[PDB]
Amino acid sequence: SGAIYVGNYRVVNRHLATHNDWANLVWEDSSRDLLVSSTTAQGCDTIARCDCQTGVYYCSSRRKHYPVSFSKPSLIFVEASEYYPARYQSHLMLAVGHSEPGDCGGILRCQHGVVGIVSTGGNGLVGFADVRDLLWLDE
Ligand SMILES: CSc1ccccc1C(=O)N1CCC[C@H](C(N)=O)C1
Ligand SMILES: [Zn+2]
Repeated sequence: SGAIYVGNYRVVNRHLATHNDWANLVWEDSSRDLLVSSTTAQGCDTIARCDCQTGVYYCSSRRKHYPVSFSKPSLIFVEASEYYPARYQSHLMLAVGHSEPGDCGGILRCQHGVVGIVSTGGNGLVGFADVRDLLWLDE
C-alpha cells in the first residue's frame, strides 16, 4: 500500500484504489496502473521533473529503503494477476530488487523528488509506475 500526496491530489495504484477514490476521481489509466483522486487538504510531496535513472525505493516486505538503478519509462509485458489479465503496461520502469504484491504503493525518489510508485514485480525485479510526465500534478 501507499500513495503520493501533491497539492489537492492523491496518487495510488489503480488496482488498490477504494470506491471513495472512484467517487473523487480526477484521472485514471488502466494501462499505467494509476489513479488520481482529489483531496480536501494540501499534500507536501514534490514530484521530480528530470531524467534520473538512479534513486531509492521503499520495500514494505523488508521494512527497508534500497538504492536502485532503473530503466526509462517503457511499454512492458506484465503477467496475468488477480487485478489484470496479461497485458502491456506503459510508463513502467524496471530495477533489480525485491518486491511482493503488497509492496505496491512504495515511493521511488531521486534527488529531485518523487519519481513514481511500486507497481510490478516478480522474478527478482521491481517495477515502478512513472509520474514525472504528469505535469498537471503541479498546478
Ligand atoms: C510488486 S507487484 C508484484 C510482486 C510480485 C509478483 C508479481 C507482482 C506484479 O507484477 N503484479 C501483481 C500486482 C498487479 C501488478 C500490475 N501492475 O499489473 C502486477
Ligand atoms: Zn531526478
